[PDB]
Amino acid sequence: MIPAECTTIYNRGEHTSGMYAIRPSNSQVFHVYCDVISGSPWTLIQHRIDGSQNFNETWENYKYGFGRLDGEFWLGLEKIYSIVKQSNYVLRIELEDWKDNKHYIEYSFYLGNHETNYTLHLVAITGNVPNAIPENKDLVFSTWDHKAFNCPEGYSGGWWWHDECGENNLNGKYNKRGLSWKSQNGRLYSIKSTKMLIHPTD
Amino acid sequence: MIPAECTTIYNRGEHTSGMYAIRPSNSQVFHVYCDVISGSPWTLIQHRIDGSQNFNETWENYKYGFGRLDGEFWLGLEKIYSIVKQSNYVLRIELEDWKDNKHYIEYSFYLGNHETNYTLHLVAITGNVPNAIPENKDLVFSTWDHKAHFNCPEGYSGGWWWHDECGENNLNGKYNRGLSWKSQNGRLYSIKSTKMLIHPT
Amino acid sequence: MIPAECTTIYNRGEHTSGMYAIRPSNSQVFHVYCDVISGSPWTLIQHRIDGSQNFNETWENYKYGFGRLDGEFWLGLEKIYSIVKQSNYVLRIELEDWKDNKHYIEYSFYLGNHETNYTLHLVAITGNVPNAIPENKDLVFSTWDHKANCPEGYSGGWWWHDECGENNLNGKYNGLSWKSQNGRLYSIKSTKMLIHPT
Repeated sequence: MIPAECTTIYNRGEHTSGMYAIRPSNSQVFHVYCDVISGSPWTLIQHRIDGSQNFNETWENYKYGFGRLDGEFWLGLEKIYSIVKQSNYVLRIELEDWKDNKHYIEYSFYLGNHETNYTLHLVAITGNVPNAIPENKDLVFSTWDHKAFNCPEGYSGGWWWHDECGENNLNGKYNKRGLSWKSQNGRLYSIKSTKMLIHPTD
Repeated sequence: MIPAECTTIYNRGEHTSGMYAIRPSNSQVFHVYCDVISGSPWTLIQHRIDGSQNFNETWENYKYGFGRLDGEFWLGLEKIYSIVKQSNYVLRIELEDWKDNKHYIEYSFYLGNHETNYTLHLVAITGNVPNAIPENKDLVFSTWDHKAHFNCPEGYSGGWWWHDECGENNLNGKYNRGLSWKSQNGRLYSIKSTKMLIHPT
Repeated sequence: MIPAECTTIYNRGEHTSGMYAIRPSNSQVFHVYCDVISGSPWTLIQHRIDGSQNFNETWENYKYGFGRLDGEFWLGLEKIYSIVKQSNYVLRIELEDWKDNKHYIEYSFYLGNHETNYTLHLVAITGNVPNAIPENKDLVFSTWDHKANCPEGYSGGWWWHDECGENNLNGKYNGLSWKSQNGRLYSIKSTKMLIHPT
C-alpha cells in the first residue's frame, strides 16, 4: 500500500518532485526525494550544491544516510540497495559546472549487497558528457575508515573504485573549486553541483 | 482522517507553511504546498520564481501536474478540481514585480470538470491592482497541443484559460521581462514571481 | 505508526535532517524539522536565516507557531510543551555570526504550561560561548500584545526575567544580539534552537 519507490509514486498520480515516504520490499519505511525529469520519475540518491555538507563520512553513515533531504545528502547504501536489490536499474548523473552548463550521463547498473561492499557494475548508455567511471568492472565502495590499492582521489569521501582509479569522485572533497570529473580522453570538468538519480529498467 | 485541504490542516493546529499530504473527497492522496499568508491558510496551485521551469507543457501535464512543490510548479487541473468541487473557493493571484512590490487580486470562482476542458468562471472581489482576466465568462483552458475558439497572442505558450477577449493575463506564459499583466484600461505590470492560491469561502 | 519525536525517527533509521510528521501523546499530528547534529537527532524549534520572517508575532501565533519549517520558523509553545511536558529536556542554542563562525551552548531545562505563561527554567551545561540568559530563574514569556519589562523585548516573543540582557533570539532582525552582561557583544546572523530528551 505504501509505494515501493518513486516510479510507483509517479504512476499513482504524484507527478511533482519532492519528498515522499517509500517502503521497498523487506524494508522499513523511509523518505526519499523523488525527482521528475522531463516527465519520467527518478529516485534522487545523492545531491550536492555548495559544499556545506561534509561528505567525508564514516562507513556507517555512508551505509545508513547523511545530510538533508531538502539540500545536500547521501541516501544511504543500505537504502539504495533496498530499492535496487537484484534488479537492473538506470543511473543518471547530472553535473553542473561553474559556468552553469548542465551535463548528464546515464548508465545501466547492477548493485551488490553489503557483503560485496556494495559492488557497482556500470555500462554507459547515453549522455552529453564523456564517461569518467570505468565500465564493465566491479567497483568496490570505500570510505576513509573502511578501505577495500587505495586510489589517490579516494582520500576523502565514500565512492566506488577499481585499480584504474580516476578523477570521478562526486562524493569527494568540495574545495573552498568544487568537484572534478575527468573523462577517459583527458578533459577535466570543474563541477559545482551534482545529482545522482536512479529508476528501474522496467 | 487525512485532511481534505490546507484550511483543514491549519484548523487542526498546523500553522506553518510547507508541503503536506491531503486527500480531497473521493480522491487519491496527493501532496500540496500549504501557504499561510497573514494568518490565513491557502493551498498553492502554482508558483513561478525565476522561470527556470518550462511552463509550455502538454495538456496531459497541465491536467496531472508538473514541477517541484518546493519551487516552481503547477498542481494540475484534475487535482485543483478535486479540491474545489467539494465546496466554494476564493482564488488569490499574487504578483511580484522587479522592484519587489507585491500586488494581489482575489476572485470568487467555480471550475468545471474535464468534460468542460476545466472551464473557469471568475468574479473579481478585491485587490490592489487592476484585474486583467475577463469576468463572468466561460474561460476555456488550452495548451500548445490542446486548443478548445480563437488563438490569443498571449496564449501561444503555456496552459491558460482564455476567452475571445484575450488580454495580457497568462501567468503560465513564456518567462522572459518575466511575465506580463495588464488590464485593458491600465498600464503594463512586469512580473518577476507569481503565486496562485485557493481556499474555501 | 506516527513517531512521537525526532529521536524515534532517527532510531528507526532515518538519519537525514528534514521535515517529518510526529505525534506526542495527547496531541494532534504536526510536522517538525529533525536536525541531525554529529550523529545525534534534535528537534528544531526555532530557526532564523536572514530576517525574512517577522518575529514580532502575536501571543496566539507564538503559542501555535509560525513560519516555514524548511526556513525561518517558530514551532509554537503549545507544540514545544507537547514534546517536553514535565520531563527534563536538553536545550541547545546554535549561534552563527556574520564572520561564518559557529557558537553553541547546551542547557538542562524544564518547562511550564500556558497558564504558567510557559515559564522556562534552565542551567547551562556546556558551550563554546558565554550564556546570556539568567540561569536557575523562572523566565516568563511575553509578546508585543501580551505582557506579564525589557527594552530588548519590545519586539518578538521571549522568556524574560528582571535581569533582561541582550539574549532575545526572537528579537528584531536588522542581525541579532547575544551579549552576557559586561561581556563581548556577539552580532548573530543566524540562530537555531534545538531540544532532545536526556
